[PDB]
Amino acid sequence: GNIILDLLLLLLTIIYSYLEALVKVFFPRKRKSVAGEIVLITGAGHGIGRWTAYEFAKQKSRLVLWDINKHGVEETAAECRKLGATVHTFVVDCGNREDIYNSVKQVKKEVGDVTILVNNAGTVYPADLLSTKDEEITKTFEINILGHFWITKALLPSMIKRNHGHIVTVASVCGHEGIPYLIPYCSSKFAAVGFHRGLTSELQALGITGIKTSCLCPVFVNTGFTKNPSTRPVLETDTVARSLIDGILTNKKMIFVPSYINIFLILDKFL
Amino acid sequence: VFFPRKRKSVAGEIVLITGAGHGIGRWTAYEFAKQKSRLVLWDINKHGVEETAAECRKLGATVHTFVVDCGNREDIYNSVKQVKKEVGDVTILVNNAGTVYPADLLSTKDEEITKTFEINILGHFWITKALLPSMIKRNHGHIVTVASVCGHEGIPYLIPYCSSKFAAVGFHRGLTSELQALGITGIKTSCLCPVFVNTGFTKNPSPVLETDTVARSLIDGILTNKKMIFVPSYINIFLILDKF
Ligand SMILES: NC(=O)c1ccc[n+]([C@@H]2O[C@H](COP(=O)([O-])OP(=O)(O)OC[C@H]3O[C@@H](n4cnc5c(N)ncnc54)[C@H](O)[C@@H]3O)[C@@H](O)[C@H]2O)c1
Ligand SMILES: NC(=O)c1ccc[n+]([C@@H]2O[C@H](COP(=O)([O-])OP(=O)(O)OC[C@H]3O[C@@H](n4cnc5c(N)ncnc54)[C@H](O)[C@@H]3O)[C@@H](O)[C@H]2O)c1
Ligand SMILES: Cn1cc2c(C(=O)O)ccc(NS(=O)(=O)c3ccc(OCC4CCC4)c(Cl)c3)c2n1
Repeated sequence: GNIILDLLLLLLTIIYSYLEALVKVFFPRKRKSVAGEIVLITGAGHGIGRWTAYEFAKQKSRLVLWDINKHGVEETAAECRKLGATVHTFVVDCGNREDIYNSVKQVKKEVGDVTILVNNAGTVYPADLLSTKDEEITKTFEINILGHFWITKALLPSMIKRNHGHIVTVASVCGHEGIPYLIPYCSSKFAAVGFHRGLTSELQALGITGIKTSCLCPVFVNTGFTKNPSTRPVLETDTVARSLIDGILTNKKMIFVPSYINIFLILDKFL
Repeated sequence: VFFPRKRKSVAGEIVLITGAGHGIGRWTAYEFAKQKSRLVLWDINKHGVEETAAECRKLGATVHTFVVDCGNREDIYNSVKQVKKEVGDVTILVNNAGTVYPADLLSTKDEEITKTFEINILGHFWITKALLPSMIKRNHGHIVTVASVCGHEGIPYLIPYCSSKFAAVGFHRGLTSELQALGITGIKTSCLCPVFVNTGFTKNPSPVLETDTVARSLIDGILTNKKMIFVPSYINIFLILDKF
């Protein structure tokens, strides 16, 4: 019975589909080049991080990959090398502040000064507020938003000198609206969306032009991060990476995946 | 305006208010004392929270104070057991407490960022997590998350603060959706989102509201069970225009 009312939403998503693809062709945004840039990607051992390193390797960039999974990040670097990119990896606990700072100095003593940051890394512990463990909540924030500050903080001094960079904050639709069982996770993803919103307002207020900001906000991505989605599309690992590579190149502030989820958030502010 | 929202009574309820030694917290305890509530105040400032309780007592309310570091998890849990061994089971929570360290991302201290999150959102999980089971049992409560317009859109110099306030607005939104998904009706949620309030929290504004005006907006939003208490109410249409 509920499927009858659901066709109104289905018609508006196909309405946005032709409308968005018409703007991407009729009056399209200026695509830039990321060739020879120092692109650091945290959580690049699998999924959205792994396929972002594949997309940057296609653009002829200088990759630096960070992860806790030594094997996973090494295998991503292996397939990024098989594309022609210069790739150098480091096993970094992207939630630990003293490890991040320790590895930033090794990045400058080996690769140089990072010019593009991809704060992809994340952790999820799906449970109701009363069954979630305190350690899980702490680890959620430590990786999803606290860690974003230390990476951003250690690379921004150099991007400020050169007035050239790009801070990519990878968050989810759980940064625009909360879902059940993921309250600690949604709270951290909302914080990530606000950190990019404040970074964008403060970069602008300080006269900084050269440093752009992009925020990836997709729905369920088939990566194994969780088991099944929360509500009745499941984006693929590679489809999301193509959306992120295309959003960084046009310098878009909010990369919604799939884009129509912007009109759904508009309708939320009408009760 | 024509047929406006149903105002409820909060008389005889157990209202816990964190960060109630001054400003938005102090004037919320004054407004609840007017509503004839049983009050419980938490703060790090022993003198400030005792003086709020003193003026709340001079109104007729029964106020009990506890000096609690509302950012420390083991202190919060330790004091929740003292709240149940003295007052009883809390029925209304006011997550007011907050800390701000106004600076650019490169001049902010790491300790400041840590303390920002520890008070503004990490602390909001432990107090709610410990007061929620009895509320769940009784199917009656109200979780008030005090956030700022820095939870809907980021401002310069307050990036660590805006990041935590956004998290508070999302915790409220996630809690709301999960409360609904689990069949719980009796537990309502309100989120206070005002602009610059003259309290001395921050030196200069980012209209500028007064200490007491914001407290009246919060007391009126809890009584009508409104999910988003924007102060002032029109700042909702300004956020709509931002997505254009
Ligand atoms: N997959 C989804 O359903 C989905 C949807 C929207 C947004 N996202 C966001 O994308 C990110 C990851 O998604 P995914 O599907 O690529 O996940 P994934 O589980 O496939 O891979 C994430 C990677 O992060 C790494 N990582 C985790 N904790 C780390 C830490 N402390 N230090 C360093 N590396 C660490 C893991 O080793 C892993 O390789 C998260 O920030 C998440 O919020 C995911
Ligand atoms: N005042 C504003 O400009 C403004 C605007 C919007 C939202 N807010 C929100 O209101 C809250 C406080 O605003 P205010 O004007 O009432 O502030 P205030 O500085 O006047 O008082 C805040 C109170 O919180 C207490 N507190 C701080 N850290 C604490 C801790 N670790 N444990 C226990 N108590 C602690 C302080 O002792 C103080 O009495 C914050 O959550 C803030 O984000 C304030
Ligand atoms: C368990 N689990 C983890 C998920 C993650 C993740 O781990 O990041 C992201 C999305 C999920 N669910 S979803 O894809 O079904 C979905 C679709 C649409 C949405 O919102 C649509 C908008 C907001 C109102 C209209 C939203 Cl919030 C969610 C997830 N489910």
